Amino acid sequence: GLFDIIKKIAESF
Repeated sequence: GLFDIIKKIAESF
């Protein structure tokens, strides 16, 4: 429940 956010950060840019 963390890296997912990092993956979203990736979808953000």
